[PDB]
Amino acid sequence: EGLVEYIDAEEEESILIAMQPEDLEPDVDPAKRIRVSHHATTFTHCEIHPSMILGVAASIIPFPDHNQSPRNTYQSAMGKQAMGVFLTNYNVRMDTMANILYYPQKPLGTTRAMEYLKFRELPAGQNAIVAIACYSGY
Amino acid sequence: YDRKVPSPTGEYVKEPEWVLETDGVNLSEVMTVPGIDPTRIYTNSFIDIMEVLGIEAGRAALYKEVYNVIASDGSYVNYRHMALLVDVMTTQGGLTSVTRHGFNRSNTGALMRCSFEETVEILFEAGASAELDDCRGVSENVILGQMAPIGTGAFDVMIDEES
Amino acid sequence: ANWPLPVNIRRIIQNAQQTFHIDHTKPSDLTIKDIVLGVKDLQENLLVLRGKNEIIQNAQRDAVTLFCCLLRSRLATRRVLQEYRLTKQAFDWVLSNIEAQFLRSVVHPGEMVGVLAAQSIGEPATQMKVTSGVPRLKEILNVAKNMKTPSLTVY
Amino acid sequence: TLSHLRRTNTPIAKPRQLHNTHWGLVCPAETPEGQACGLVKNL
Amino acid sequence: RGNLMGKRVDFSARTVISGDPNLELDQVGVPKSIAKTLTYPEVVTPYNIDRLTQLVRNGPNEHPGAKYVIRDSGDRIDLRYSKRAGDIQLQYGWKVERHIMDNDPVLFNRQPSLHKMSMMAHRVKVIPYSTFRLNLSVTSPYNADFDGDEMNLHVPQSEETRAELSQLCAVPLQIVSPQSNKPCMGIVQDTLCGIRKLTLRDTFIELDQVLNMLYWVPDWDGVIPTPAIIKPKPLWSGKQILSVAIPNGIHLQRFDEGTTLLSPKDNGMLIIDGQIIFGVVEKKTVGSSNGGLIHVVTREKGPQVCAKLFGNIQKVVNFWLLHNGFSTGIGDTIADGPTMREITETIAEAKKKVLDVTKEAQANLLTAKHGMTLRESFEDNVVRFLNEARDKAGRLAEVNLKDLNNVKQMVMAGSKGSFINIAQMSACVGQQSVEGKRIAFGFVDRTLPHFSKDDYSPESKGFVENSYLRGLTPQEFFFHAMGGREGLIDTAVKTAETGYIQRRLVKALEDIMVHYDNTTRNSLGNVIQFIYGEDGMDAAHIEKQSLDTIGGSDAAFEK
Amino acid sequence: EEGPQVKIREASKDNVDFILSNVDLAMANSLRRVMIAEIPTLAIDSVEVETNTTVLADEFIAHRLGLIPLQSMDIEQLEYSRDCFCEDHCDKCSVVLTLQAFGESESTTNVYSKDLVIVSNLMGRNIGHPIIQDKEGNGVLICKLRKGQELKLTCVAKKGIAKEHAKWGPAAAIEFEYDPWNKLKHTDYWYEQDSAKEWPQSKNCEYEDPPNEGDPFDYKAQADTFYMNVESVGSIPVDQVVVRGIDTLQKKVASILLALTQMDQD
Amino acid sequence: FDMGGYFIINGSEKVLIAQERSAGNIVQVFKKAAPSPISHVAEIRSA
Amino acid sequence: NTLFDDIFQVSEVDPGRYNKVCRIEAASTTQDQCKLTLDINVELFPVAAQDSLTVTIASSLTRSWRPPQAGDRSLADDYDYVMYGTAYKFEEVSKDLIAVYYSFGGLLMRLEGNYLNNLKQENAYLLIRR
Amino acid sequence: ASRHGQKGTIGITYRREDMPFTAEGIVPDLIINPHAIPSRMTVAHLIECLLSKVAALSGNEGDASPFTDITVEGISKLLREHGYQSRGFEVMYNGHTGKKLMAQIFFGPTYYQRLRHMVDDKIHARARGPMQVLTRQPVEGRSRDGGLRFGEMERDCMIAHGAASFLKERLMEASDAFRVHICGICGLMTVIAKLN
Amino acid sequence: MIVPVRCFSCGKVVGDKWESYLNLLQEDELDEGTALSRLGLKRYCCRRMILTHVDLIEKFLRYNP
Amino acid sequence: MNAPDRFELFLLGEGESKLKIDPDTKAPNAVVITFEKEDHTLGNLIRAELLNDRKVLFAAYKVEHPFFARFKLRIQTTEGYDPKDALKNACNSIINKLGALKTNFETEWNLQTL
Amino acid sequence: KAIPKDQRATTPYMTKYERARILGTRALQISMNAPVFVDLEGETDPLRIAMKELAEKKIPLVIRRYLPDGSFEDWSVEELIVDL
RNA sequence: AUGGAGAGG
Ligand SMILES: O=c1ccn([C@@H]2O[C@H](COP(=O)(O)NP(=O)(O)OP(=O)(O)O)[C@@H](O)[C@H]2O)c(=O)[nH]1
Ligand SMILES: [Mg+2]
Ligand SMILES: [Mg+2]
Ligand SMILES: [Zn+2]
Ligand SMILES: [Zn+2]
Ligand SMILES: [Zn+2]
Repeated sequence: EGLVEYIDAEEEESILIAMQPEDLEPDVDPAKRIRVSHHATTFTHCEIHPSMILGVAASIIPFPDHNQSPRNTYQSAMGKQAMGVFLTNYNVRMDTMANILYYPQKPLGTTRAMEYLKFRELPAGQNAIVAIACYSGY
Repeated sequence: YDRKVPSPTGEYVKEPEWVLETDGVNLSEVMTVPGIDPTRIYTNSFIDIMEVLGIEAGRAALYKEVYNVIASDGSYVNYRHMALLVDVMTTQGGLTSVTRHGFNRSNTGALMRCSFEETVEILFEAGASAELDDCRGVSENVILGQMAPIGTGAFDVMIDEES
Repeated sequence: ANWPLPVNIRRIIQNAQQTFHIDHTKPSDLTIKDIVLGVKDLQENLLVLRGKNEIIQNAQRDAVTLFCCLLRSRLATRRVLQEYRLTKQAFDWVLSNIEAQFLRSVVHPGEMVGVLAAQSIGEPATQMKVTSGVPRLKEILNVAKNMKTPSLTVY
Repeated sequence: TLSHLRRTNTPIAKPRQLHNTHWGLVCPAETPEGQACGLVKNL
Repeated sequence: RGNLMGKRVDFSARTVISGDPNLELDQVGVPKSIAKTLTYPEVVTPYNIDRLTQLVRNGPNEHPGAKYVIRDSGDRIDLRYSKRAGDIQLQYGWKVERHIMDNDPVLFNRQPSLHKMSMMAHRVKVIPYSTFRLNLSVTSPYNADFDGDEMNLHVPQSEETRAELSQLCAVPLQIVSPQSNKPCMGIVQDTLCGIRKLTLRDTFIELDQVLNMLYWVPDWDGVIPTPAIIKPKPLWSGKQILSVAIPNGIHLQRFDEGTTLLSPKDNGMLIIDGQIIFGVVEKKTVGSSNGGLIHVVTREKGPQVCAKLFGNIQKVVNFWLLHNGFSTGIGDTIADGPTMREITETIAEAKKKVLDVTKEAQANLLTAKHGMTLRESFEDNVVRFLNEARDKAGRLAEVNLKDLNNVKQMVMAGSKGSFINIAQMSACVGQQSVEGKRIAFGFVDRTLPHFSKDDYSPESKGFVENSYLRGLTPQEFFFHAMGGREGLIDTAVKTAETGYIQRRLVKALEDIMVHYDNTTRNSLGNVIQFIYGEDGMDAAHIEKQSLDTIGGSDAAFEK
Repeated sequence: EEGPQVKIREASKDNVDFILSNVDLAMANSLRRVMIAEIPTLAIDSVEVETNTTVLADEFIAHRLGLIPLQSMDIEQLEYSRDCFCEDHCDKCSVVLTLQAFGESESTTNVYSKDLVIVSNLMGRNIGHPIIQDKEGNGVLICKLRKGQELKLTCVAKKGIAKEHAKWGPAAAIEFEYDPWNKLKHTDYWYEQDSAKEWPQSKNCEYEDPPNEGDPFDYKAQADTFYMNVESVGSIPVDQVVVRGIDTLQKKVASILLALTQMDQD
Repeated sequence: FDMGGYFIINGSEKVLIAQERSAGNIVQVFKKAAPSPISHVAEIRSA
Repeated sequence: NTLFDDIFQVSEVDPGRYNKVCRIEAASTTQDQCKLTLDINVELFPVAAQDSLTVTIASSLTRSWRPPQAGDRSLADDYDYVMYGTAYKFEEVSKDLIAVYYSFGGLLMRLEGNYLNNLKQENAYLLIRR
Repeated sequence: ASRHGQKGTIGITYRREDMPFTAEGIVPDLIINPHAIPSRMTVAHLIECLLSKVAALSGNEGDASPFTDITVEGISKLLREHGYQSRGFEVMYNGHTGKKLMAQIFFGPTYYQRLRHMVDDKIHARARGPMQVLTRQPVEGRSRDGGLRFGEMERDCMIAHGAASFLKERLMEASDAFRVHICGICGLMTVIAKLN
Repeated sequence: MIVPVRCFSCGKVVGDKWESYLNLLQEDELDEGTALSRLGLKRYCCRRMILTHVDLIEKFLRYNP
Repeated sequence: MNAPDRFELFLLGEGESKLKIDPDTKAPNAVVITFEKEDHTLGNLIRAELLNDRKVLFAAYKVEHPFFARFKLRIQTTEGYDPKDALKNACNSIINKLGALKTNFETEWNLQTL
Repeated sequence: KAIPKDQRATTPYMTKYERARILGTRALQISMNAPVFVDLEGETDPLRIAMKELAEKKIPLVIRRYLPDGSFEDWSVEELIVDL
């Protein structure tokens, strides 16, 4: 119906993308982040949602925009090393080695992208009542 | 540039002078220009210092450069180490690189030099020129599996009847 | 002025005015000969090289020149008798202790300091408008015919 | 599994740096560390 | 290179490492199984025949025990399978391969071995669980954390070689390193933050806690020090009870900034006769600095006393911190309202300055600096302005922080953190840069498809007004991702080239040593230095002293 | 009585909220510790699985089986299996209870704790019966069976301490708070602006008097009044939890005293 | 939950990693080095 | 016996980023050439502005510190605020002005006077009343 | 590891008695050191802790999506509404003594994940074992019960120390050692040593 | 897998509350918060134990073996 | 794999006694007692109760390592006062306080509802 | 050839390598049940016994210090100074 | 054994 297009980088070279769909409309909270006003007009395309710039592994990171980038990278690398339920039929497959978490849990802090990655159905970790403190020094 | 200068009263006082930095190097002709101090002129190219002023000035410039690279990161290494490096680079007569083209072309033992970079060709040419090995190189006794004459093995232990 | 030197003198002095519990309101039982000739003879025992020929002796005095400068600067008659007011016993103790600590500070023969130097240079390099750091160090060690930033500093 | 099934390999000026054109096509965060950094990428 | 210069060896082990606040500096926590596996041959002598008989009687699987028994003929008796593992008469001259036991000298190593401090001799203390355990003051010369780090251990197989380990490669002997003529070990992390929190003038300790801390010191004389406060309540100070860890005859003096023998801000450091007179103790003192306390105690009392000092300080400080507590929350990264406002308006006036300079440059009114392009001068100006902006907002953020701010406390202690962390977390993370320059134009005359062509504005070329507390925008996030990416890349490249350069350096000055005439030579006898280091002094026994003859006026000199 | 005092504020089958007066901090804290760990309780220690064609693994089920709360009223007149002279376990130290389940209907056949059947002889001792605080009367859900899935096993419950395993925990979370007004100043409050407005006000503030600003710091004061709330899992009643706690602490103190008595032997 | 997109060889699940390459039939001009005799090179990979 | 005794007038109180210890600045109400700076534990003995504290230096009232028992043994004080420190510096401003530096577990003190029997010794009992 | 590149191994394990405890009686399932925060700048860890706490209490699912207008201030407000410190702090008591702690502890739910690597899968030790066939040196790998390679850098370290005897021991008695016969004329391994 | 028998943090039994939780959710049509509140799960750790859990045994029972 | 048994935290080993009283060589009339198979639960209590005795000069306890459930307890009293007597009296004090506390809680519980 | 007992230029102080070597060799001898020339006084560890035997200068060994030219100087353990 | 993939500091 001509509502959405498929754009590669070469064609992306000659377009103007709006970051948010609210950047087409013509006192504030100090808490929120500082966002530069749209000084553009001739938009041809608009972004679906910026969070789509990430990959599958990076979409599991809570508030990745509040972290130093190499930390997001490290988490992206270590997420593939976490234990959980990799398949529902794990008890009928003869894999060389498979680890399945005893009691998986869907994280209290989720991403809207986690919905499509089936992470809340097949999680890889538990919510630990954590404490940041200096105790025994161990 | 700011600079500490001995005041006629005694104490060192900051006396700021004007110094000309330069992109481009040709020490052979710049120092002979009437107008500047021809005894304080310096280049970051120690290779030119070695050619123009001599091998000792080249040593000082080399140490200055290495020290500058080390201290550039705020670090600090004691003098004797860097000095040892620069000296072993400059004792041959010129600027001996720290590569297979530099010190590995020396007159040391065949095994020692063959234990680094080019191995087979070294053993070949050494086997062709009939070279004698002193076996007082560390890596050589390492190969031979002997107590190398280094540190604890730099001396011999014997007995003398004093009982 | 601040430079790495073998024996620390300050700690020895402040240890001297603690070991003997000297009061700063009492005339020292020293002599001009005691201090002057004492230090002058102290400089004789700071042996780094132990040869008998002239060459080795010259190399010796050249090797102990700086530390002797520090020694004379710190153990001046005025400074000894007024700055901390040392006694005879305390002074002899200071001299002997300085000698001993100096003889301890000598490098031990057999010390593989080549590898030690190479490691002492290579290790901090891992923790790293002209070119500096690892590429510049690479240039220096390779003796680059063409350096990325040739500069001429003219005074 | 999801991550491995959507992987990009690169053989051999600055092929390791995150290029601007990678916006929305390649993940800016997910890449192996140590050796094949920037070369191996994920969609 | 693979079989002669370095070959695989027996009597070796490797495991995941962890810290233990109750282990000595020269000790190593060794798992029981490793203690059962690794073995040492011990000749049967009248001095130890009983103990050896007991160990053989225990055999393997039970520590302490033995693995094999070698006779005179050379026959090897495998205890775990032999029919006579219960009845053995140990003859004099026989060897007994026993399990590794306590106080055994072993070589501890962590790759990459960059210097001699990467291989140090430790005393074995066999413990349960499967982790190599080490002190928190040996972590630095090894350069090791506990996020999965593994280390290797080698066992000597004769008396002379374990002597070589215990008399040369010992950890206390490696405290003062000849690399930077300074101690390479010190108090860090919780012990540092704790020793900072303890020596405060507000920190007072009542009777019971004082008694416990005192008893926690192994070298405690058993003499209760007279409390700084008598009436109304007998209270001690952190300094006063910390002094118990410091040996007698220790004199430390260091003036920092406005230190006038009274110290209104309680800075500097004065310690007399093993008793701290005044000054908050932190990294400048208890750390691994040149004139640090560790250096002093090491060169004065000895390496053993200094290691035991590490022990005492650690035990006491960790004990006090255990019952005091210390944390870190997001609240420690939150500046006041007006502070955040001043930060915002600072960034605003910065971007305004950039706007003025840009508009000036576009009108061809800009004058190029001598030796560089108009464009280069512009870039330099904008970059410098944004840097001054991040620094301004950063200092504005640091000033606002209280003394009770945990992050600021860790910064003060020197435990972990710095100014830039405060700046980026609370104020502004600043400008992103790749290859020394700001984010260039991947697309034609623009960095992203979300900008118009030719947009040299800060928020375009990769400037981030937002802090980590507020959150980054998509563009800011991507630019930051580019920068970080380059970080990882040049990191890998750096460790590669540094590794190679290090190898070359070592292979170059391999056979260089000092002979018995203080002459630095090589395998050819070629003199490098007639006198090593041009003075003949070892780098370890050297301290930076002031030559007060070279400075001052001639009048003051004469006076 | 004569020493410490107790003022019960709330009481139920699961919880007891009270105030402990005239006591040293160490005694209260140690009492908390004993209540948490060193109280004897009966729990599943052994599991003999005959047939297991369910989804869950063997020891996976054995785990939650062990974690099931059992009656531990007369646990004191039971004996440790390590103390009993019998082989393995008997009826004077252990309580054996079988478990047999099998999918029957097309729907999912649930397996709870009510399906556990006491087999061994209790001989008049109130013990072994799995606590069911459930409304429907099912209890802790062990697992779920399909249609043809079967689960046949037999558990052996032994006397143990929560210091050995958390499955022998007679209590859940013990609430503990002293000096709600920080008049002893054992805590230096963190803040950004106001230290009082940011930190909420405790419930136990109503029982004590607010500090007057016209008063200096009371340095001679100690920790006397404590506010506790003990919660029981169900195995042992709350009153019996705290009573057995006190009696346990007292018992081991008395054991140390007895050791002191024994060390006087020639 | 298995998304597929792989093969099975001898019981082993195999995945074909997408191989990145330069686009063919593209005209690109490159500036050559300084010691090089040629200054610019206009090349195209014909497919 | 006693080493020093005088009545001072508190002229300044300074809580330099502290909340339990305030540095005090007082002057002698007898000698116009005498002054005193002294860190005080306010949480125990509060010292407001414009107060007149009675200050005393003593040598006694080494061995370990036994339990108080003030109502059983010889306390030799009945003051309000007592401390124990160590002299570490004897500075001489002029011939008519001599200053001494005591350290009470970190709580420092500078006493400037003229006429003294204050020798470098561990013995330093500072007693303050009213 | 958490979900922010904050990895680390278990140093030790404490029972609930020794563990610190809040006034509610809640004990931390895990204790991490504060020092692993400022030098790494993982603010989103703390933020996800706060959010997970609020979402836990309120019984909802906290939205931790990347680019949203969810700020620490609103989350703090919500947490304060539930009767807790808005910045995630909690007054805790030292489990050993029961005495309060001066500083309050950042306490709350955080999603952690047990990573791949475990100690018992990494631990290795060999007194002596199977050698290779070609070079007669200790075999390679843990799964083959092999020995650790005494690398060139290790050799360099032992040289730096001066322990020559230890170097020889590591290069003879530890690894491979051979007795060979040499002719006194040509000096090669031509000797046909007929022993016995 | 299946609902954990007891809470990790403290140790309160939470295994008998799962079905009742689901009943409070879909039958009485309440939010997760109130449902967890009626089940006597005051502490947010016990609350977490049920709120965070995903019943995966239901998908496991789909297979025929 | 290398983990010690759980009962090793409250069950005494082979040849291990409960208390190990040793003469403190540091200060005169002092004693260091080694408590086996016990933790802070008993140590903190005993130590805190030893401070109540005004004839006790010193009293401190410590767990030298959390791996092993044992703690050392140093006690120092006045001359003519054997420290073991102080320990015993402290213990009996604890016992009496706990007994009275138990009686009080029971009598209080006998007056409650629900 | 050799170097006479007079005009010896090498350090009279025993180097750390010399001390470690002597202690090592002596500890080896003791480890192979050799006659001890000092009172054990409770010591049974061959290394410690070697150390105590070093402090009393009851070690009948000698040190041959090589010179880079080929010459050598002899220094008995009894004559050498142990200041470390 | 050769060769290859991925991962850990
Ligand atoms: O190839 C590699 C990669 C990593 N490493 C090692 O791994 C460590 C990374 O570990 P880390 O990044 O988690 N923290 P750290 O480096 O200790 O720095 P800081 O936050 O200031 O405390 C680095 O310090 C290297 O020593 C290697 O040795 N080799
Ligand atoms: Mg680190
Ligand atoms: Mg690491
Ligand atoms: Zn039985
Ligand atoms: Zn021949
Ligand atoms: Zn709970």
